[PDB]
Amino acid sequence: QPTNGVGYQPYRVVVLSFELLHAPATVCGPKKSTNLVKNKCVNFNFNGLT
Amino acid sequence: AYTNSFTRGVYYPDKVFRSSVLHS
Ligand SMILES: *[C@@H]1O[C@H](CO)[C@@H](O)[C@H](O)[C@H]1NC(C)=O
Repeated sequence: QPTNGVGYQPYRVVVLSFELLHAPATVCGPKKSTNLVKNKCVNFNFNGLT
Repeated sequence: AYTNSFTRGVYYPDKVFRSSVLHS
């Protein structure tokens, strides 16, 4: 009912499960690639592996 | 009816490169 007590009202649910494997990433945030660098000391990040 | 498996049926357990190692 629209006038049930809140503990007896309907609720919608979503549950997100994240597949954090060493397989290839396919769902990623608004992050942006640089050019690659070689043979020099650098800070790096690959798919979230800092 | 049957036969023996010997050492068939081992598989790469995880999606990671490892080399020259006696992993467990
Ligand atoms: C397994 O196979 C051998 C013959 O290759 C037989 O002697 C033995 O009894 C068998 N054991 C089982 C549990 O099937």
